[PDB]
Amino acid sequence: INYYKDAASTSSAGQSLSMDPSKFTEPVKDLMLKGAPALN
Amino acid sequence: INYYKDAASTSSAGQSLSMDPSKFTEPVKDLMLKGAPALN
Amino acid sequence: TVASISSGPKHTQKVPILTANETGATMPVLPSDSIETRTTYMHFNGSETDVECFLGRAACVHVTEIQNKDATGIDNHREAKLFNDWKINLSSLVQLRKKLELFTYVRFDSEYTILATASQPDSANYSSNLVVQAMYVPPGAPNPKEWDDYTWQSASNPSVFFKVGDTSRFSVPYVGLASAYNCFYDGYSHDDAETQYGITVLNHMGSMAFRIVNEHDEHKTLVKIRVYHRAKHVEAWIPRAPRALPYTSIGRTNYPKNTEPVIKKRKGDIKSY
Amino acid sequence: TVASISSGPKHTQKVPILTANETGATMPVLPSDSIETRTTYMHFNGSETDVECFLGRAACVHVTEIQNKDATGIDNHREAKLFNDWKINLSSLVQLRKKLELFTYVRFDSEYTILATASQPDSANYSSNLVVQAMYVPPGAPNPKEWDDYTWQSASNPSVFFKVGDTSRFSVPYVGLASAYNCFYDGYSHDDAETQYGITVLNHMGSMAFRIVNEHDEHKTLVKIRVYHRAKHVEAWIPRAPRALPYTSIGRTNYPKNTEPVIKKRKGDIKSY
Amino acid sequence: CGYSDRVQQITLGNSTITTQEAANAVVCYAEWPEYLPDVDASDVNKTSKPDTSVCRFYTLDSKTWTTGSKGWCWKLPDALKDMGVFGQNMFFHSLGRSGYTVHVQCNATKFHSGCLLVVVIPEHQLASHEGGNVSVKYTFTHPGERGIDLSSANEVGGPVKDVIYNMNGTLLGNLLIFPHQFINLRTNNTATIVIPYINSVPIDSMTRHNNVSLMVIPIAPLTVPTGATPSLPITVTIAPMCTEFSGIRSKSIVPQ
Amino acid sequence: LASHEGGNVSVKYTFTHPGERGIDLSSANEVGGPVKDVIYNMNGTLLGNLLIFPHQFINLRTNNTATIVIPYINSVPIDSMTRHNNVSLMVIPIAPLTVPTGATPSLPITVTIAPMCTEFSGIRSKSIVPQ
Amino acid sequence: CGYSDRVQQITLGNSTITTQEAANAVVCYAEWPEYLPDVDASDVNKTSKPDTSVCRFYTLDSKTWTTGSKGWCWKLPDALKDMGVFGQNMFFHSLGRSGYTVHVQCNATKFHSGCLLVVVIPEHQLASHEGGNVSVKYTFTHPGERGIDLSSANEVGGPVKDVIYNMNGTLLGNLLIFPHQFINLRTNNTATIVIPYINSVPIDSMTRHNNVSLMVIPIAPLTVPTGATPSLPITVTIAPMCTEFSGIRSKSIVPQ
Amino acid sequence: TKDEVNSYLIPLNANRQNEQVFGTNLFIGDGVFKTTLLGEIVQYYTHWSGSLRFSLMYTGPALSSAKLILAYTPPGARGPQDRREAMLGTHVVWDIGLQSTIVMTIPWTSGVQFRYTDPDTYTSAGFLSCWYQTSLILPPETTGQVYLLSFISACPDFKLRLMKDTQTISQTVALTE
Repeated sequence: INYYKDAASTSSAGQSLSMDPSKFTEPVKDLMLKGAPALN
Repeated sequence: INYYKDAASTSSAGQSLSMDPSKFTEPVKDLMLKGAPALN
Repeated sequence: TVASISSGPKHTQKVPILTANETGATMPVLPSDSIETRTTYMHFNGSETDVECFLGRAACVHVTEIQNKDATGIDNHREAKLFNDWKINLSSLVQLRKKLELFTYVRFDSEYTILATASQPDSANYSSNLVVQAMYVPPGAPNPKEWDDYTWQSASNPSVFFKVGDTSRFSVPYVGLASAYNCFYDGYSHDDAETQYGITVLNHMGSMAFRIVNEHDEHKTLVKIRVYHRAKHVEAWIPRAPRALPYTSIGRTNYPKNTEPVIKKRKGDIKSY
Repeated sequence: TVASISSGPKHTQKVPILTANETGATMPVLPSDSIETRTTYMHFNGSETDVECFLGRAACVHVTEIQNKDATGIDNHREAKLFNDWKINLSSLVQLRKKLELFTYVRFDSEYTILATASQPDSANYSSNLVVQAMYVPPGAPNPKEWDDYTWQSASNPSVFFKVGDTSRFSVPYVGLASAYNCFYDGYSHDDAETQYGITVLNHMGSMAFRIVNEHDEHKTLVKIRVYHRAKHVEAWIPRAPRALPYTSIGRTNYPKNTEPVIKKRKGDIKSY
Repeated sequence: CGYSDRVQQITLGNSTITTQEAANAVVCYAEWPEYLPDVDASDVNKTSKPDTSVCRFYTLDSKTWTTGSKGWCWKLPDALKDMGVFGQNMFFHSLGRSGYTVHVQCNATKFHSGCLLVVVIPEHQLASHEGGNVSVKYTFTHPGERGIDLSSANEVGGPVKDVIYNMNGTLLGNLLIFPHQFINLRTNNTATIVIPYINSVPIDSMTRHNNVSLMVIPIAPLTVPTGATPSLPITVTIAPMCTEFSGIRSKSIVPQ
Repeated sequence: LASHEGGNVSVKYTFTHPGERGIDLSSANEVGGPVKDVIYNMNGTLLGNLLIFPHQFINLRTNNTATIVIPYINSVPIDSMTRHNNVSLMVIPIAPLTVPTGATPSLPITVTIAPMCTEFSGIRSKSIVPQ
Repeated sequence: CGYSDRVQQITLGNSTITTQEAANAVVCYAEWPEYLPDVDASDVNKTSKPDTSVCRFYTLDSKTWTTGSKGWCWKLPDALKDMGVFGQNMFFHSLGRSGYTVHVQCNATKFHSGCLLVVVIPEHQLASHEGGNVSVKYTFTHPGERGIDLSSANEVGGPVKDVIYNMNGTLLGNLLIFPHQFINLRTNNTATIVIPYINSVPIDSMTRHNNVSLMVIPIAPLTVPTGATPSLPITVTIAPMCTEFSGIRSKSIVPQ
Repeated sequence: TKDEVNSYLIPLNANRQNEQVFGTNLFIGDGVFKTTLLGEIVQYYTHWSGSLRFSLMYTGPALSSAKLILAYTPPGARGPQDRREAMLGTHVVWDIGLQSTIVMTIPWTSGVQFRYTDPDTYTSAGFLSCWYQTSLILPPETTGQVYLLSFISACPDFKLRLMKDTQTISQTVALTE
């Protein structure tokens, strides 16, 4: 329960469970599957 | 939730979303439409 | 909410850019009327531009200084600051007075915070645990004469007891006789060739008399009581021109002689940037 | 959540251990791809590794020292510390500055805690019951000049009154003009051969002017005000390389000459353990 | 379907004004004057409505607009407190209520140049010329049909006449926030402003308290053609409307 | 980038905005140009940590041409393009060039950039830069 | 239902022109400019459309209309080949395609007399002053925003400036066959002519080939009132529209 | 030298071709706008956004004719020193006739979502200038200069936030009756 009206008072959001490390680990145009030759 | 009975204790009303700048910008008797000649 | 609508080239007989200000109307000409604009959104509500927030934030609006000492032998107490009284006026501080004067009529329940701090420049081994009595004085209530007057009972006069450093917090419903405060009163209280102009019943809300009730210690404790005020339930009417010249008095728009220029003169001719 | 899957001997043409880093991709090779692994579970969520917790814990980010004394005869007050002002910057403390610089853009509503402690090294019989006024100064607000300036009214400037030792707690929504703070600004405020690089509108958030409002006691009370900050509603973008060299300035990635090595040299050849 | 927006006619009582180069009339705050409803009345006496007797166009003495004129200021209902039966209904009571339909007149040829600022300033409490804590004396702020000429010399008890500061400490350029109209000699020669009753109370005194103040401030200086008279007459005509009075009383006694 | 004088020195607009010339990290520093210590990435970060950014290695044995599609990265929907450079391209030789015996100890590196999804707003009197 | 045919507003890009005494705009041959359709294209490269960047009103240097002025002539897109990014899109390609919305401006009072002939002559190949078989040199027919002043002295390589013969051997009275408009100081002060792309090909060069030529020829001599300045400024404003370019190329190299 | 009513009167001169009328920056929290209602309201805030409405009204003789071009120069480029440089940006050609007032809306052209109210280089709003399109022609028997009245107003898309204390009013002695 909040005691104030404006959003500056609300508490933190906790944790963002929506993870997606692909944008940083595999920022490649063509799809690369584990095991298959990276270049062919 | 309020902790007191009299209206001097209640909190502010926040924001009055009901706006009407026409009374200050167009306080004219006859209606003036944008684009049409102001005087004719 | 849409901010700017999409508009391409315009070749028509309707000229939204041409008007006549002699009518006194401000045509709501938008950027899409003069140029080619794209679709944009506001993403803004304007909660901080409302009169309730513009005028409804706590701020200092008056201050005084008093002492709590052995008052023996001081015939004139109040004038010696054994207790000081201040006529409630929202026109003694300028940075809030201007915002209040931006309109002609304002209706609000008030919020007050009385800030007192203990101090001893002279030789004093400690700073007492004071208990300040703050008192509201309605018109007619006996304007006290001494720090120990028959008024401090506060049977009808509101009283608030609290220690120095910590502040009182009492709300006041709108105490005006009209539907709002006469921010401008182009009128006299009555018809006399010797009456005061502007300052009338609408202006006088009473006064706040400051003191301490604790019996004296061994030294003078020069107390400076700063008063803070927030406006609540603010409603405004008849917007006016912004204040340009400063003030000299309360409730009067009178200014001094040879006042300084307010417009920032250019460096060069009118064509300079 | 499964941590490691069960995998036995692998004799196939698919070699998950061989790849080409020239593509810039990091193949998510797991332990089951190189050895024989058993079925294991994570038993871990990662709540403390989120940007909201990594950057969202209260910490000291600035500090100053001031005094509250008989200010008579001190023409330059602010520069004599009768009140001190600090430009809000999250880049003056290094242990939080590095965590903030780990990303290029950060959006957050802030939380501030102003820690003042009373003290008297010189002869002083007691430590006053101070009431510190903390004031926010937006760009344009009159940068006060004296401890008793026309600004402390705080009608539009936010003010927070509190005693020394106890702290204020006010929240600030994200006050940037962009969608986040420009942790790195590879750009100038404008096109001039004499403008400052990096430090621009995105950097200046205003400033915090510290003082005490109580009238003076009989001695100098050198107050050191330490400021603490927690980040709220933290969102991060464009992760960057960790900070290696230290700082000398705020908002600038400039470092000193002949800086000390950061890599821990080995004891012996590359073959030592 | 052919008409004109500059040809206007206003008929009140037995008076009728005609114009052919008028600008769109301004209704202050888009609120026409209306009689005080019962839901807001605080006094107990019944109000009298001299509808036709007092609600008519009263022409005030014309002013001379020269190249050096600073402006003119009029107070209401003070400007009409010496006009026929309206003045008597105003004095013989302790209070009054009425709207106003201001009509400024300034005609010229297509060769003259200049612009007048006709603005209504509700509660125009003027500033004194002595400063400090000096007051403005009732004998000056309530001239009557005379008005206040901002180009004359200041007298003890009359407010300051610095037209730049609007006689109250506000800049001239900021008066446009109030309901106003410009009389541009090239486009307009007659201004019209319908003024309702503006006050914080349902009823207030009409002798000691002036609700609104009319000002005619030349913004652009009058530039008459070569060989023409450097003067143009400005005639101000005000017509009360929705008039009310309560408590017929022994005549209100003003100085003089 | 970081300045070569330290303390609180700034980097002058005349250097960070070379044009097609780019910044050669092997040349001598000039008054107003940032430091060219490739190890510290000219900003105080170690070379080994630049891999967090979108990058690609041109390994002469495996790859000879790199391609990186760069979108618009900024905290605002639109920003200046003359005083503000959104991204910076760097070609840092990690492994030293070891040419065979008798070959020229030099290899040409040609950088080709193609704008895409271009937008401009407010056709204005020419932007005036120094020189 | 009340409007006016002389009050017109044309908004293109970020530029806006307003007028209150304009004549019915002339659309050359009742054909508005349109983008080149695929059914007629002969080149293979795709066209770029700087719709907002170049399609805006570019005001050219005003001319001085005296009692002895013969007229002025401008070539397009030559008149705008030094104007911002349009000039660069024109040079850095081998060809270009775009329409034009010409707007001539000449204001005066009701006392002045005179008539200007604003005419668009597609393919206005001018005549040389030496006769025989002499040619006109590229350096003159392509002035730029300067235009061709028909009252000046002839230079080697510039065409003849006999306004009577329209600089091409045709009489002035016969130019009315082309899309034109008269700026009659008593009736009109601003002319507008929407010029589409006129050429025998779907696309042609824009640097060496000027599709249309704008001419302002005073027909009736300027008769100013007694004591007035014997000069009136003529401001020509042209706005490209439906612009197209193909084959971004090394800058087109012109002399100088 | 001192504040006068002529400060709001933009002087115009007849028979002037390709000449500037006036020039001013668009720092609504300083300069000529510092004293206007819009500027006074903006000074109470630190951030501002939206489009501004700039209007000029002609007050000369009715038999006079003149064409003016109001040009808005977005930030990044210097103030226009000539008409050909001013007309390249957002401009509106004003034909003075029966309509005595022009309304040129200054479009919001900025990268950042909000500009600072206090004069700042990074958040500069640009420049505003006016030039003589063809000339100013006065009728016979008329001499002297004619004046324009310039108006400033905010568009319905205007924004303000982050209130702050203004620097247009001062006080050094608490007020008594």
